[PDB]
Amino acid sequence: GPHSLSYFYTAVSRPDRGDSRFIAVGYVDDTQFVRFDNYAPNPRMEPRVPWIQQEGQEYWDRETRNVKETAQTYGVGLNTLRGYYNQSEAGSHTLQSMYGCYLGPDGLLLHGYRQDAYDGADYIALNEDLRSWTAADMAAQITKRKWEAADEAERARSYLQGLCVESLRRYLEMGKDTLQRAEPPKTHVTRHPSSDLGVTLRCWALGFYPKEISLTWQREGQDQSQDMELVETRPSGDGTFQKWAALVVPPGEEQSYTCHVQHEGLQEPLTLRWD
Amino acid sequence: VARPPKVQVYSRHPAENGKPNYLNCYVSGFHPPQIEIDLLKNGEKMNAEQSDLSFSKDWSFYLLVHTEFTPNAVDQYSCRVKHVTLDKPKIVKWDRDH
Amino acid sequence: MTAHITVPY
Repeated sequence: GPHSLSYFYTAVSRPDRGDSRFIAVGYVDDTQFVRFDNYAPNPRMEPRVPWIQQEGQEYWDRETRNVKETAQTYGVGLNTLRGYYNQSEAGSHTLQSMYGCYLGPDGLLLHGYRQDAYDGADYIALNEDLRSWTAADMAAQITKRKWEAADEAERARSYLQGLCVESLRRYLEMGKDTLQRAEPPKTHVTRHPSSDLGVTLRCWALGFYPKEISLTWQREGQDQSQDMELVETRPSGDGTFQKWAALVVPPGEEQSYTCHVQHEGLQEPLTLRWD
Repeated sequence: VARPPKVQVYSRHPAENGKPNYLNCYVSGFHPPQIEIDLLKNGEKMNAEQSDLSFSKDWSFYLLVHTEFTPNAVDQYSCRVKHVTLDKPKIVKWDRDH
Repeated sequence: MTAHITVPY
């Protein structure tokens, strides 16, 4: 699919510590490349993959200054929404934002987004046209009126159509070996006798990137799709992903079942079979 | 609204006894974000790394807790999660056949 | 690079 650059902000009020904690994570596609955490030593934007480490100190300085000011805004924001909702000062609350841009075939913005949630429920979002906002409730209508008077949607649109895709294109270049060269899955099938009339076959896909993948089981042509248990794709720990898909088959037959693997790192769909 | 965590425990590579590997406990789908995730070796807490707090497109949070380990035949690994939605901590045992 | 996000709630 199209490449993307996205940031994820979580602000949490911490009345037990007298402040609020602000964390930001940045992603290119499925790769976390930066983080900020103001409970960490010397809060700052920090690298989390090798290829962003080639940015010079002014890049880090600007990202740190900018996110520190955002954390400030979100600390007051938690204060303000607590008032909108008539909530007490003793409890902890959550303000989240996600925003990002997808890259079109011309190097321009394909589509982008900016959305907020308060205590895990949608609060306000920039609409698809990047010129208007949708407020979830009467509280977010207050925020909406402030952002409209400040012409915040134009600021969003400009960022998404400009800095966001331009930064994306630069990151895609610096991290080409991982962001633009897919790593195919390493695949194997295991067999577990599970009952007198059933054997469990598990098809593994390990160490792949990007995270999108298709694993399916098929006996001589038709796709098995009532109950083949498939785990949620999960991180490997090294920036790659893993997944498996399992189904129960009669002991007469394991050889007759085929696991099919679709991933961008494979020139052609892969088939795997018995155990 | 509070959403309970979903928990997967697994090795980075297929486990073989005596060969160094990485133990992962992937915790996802939860809200609020305060949570306590421990990898346990024979019931005792391991030193482990925890990823930076992130969240999915449905706003639910996820974290990866991981450490290096070398699986053998006797040692038992699990990951234990505490969260406001859980009356008792959620314990998921590591099974090399995941 | 991050956006300028400082307009009050």
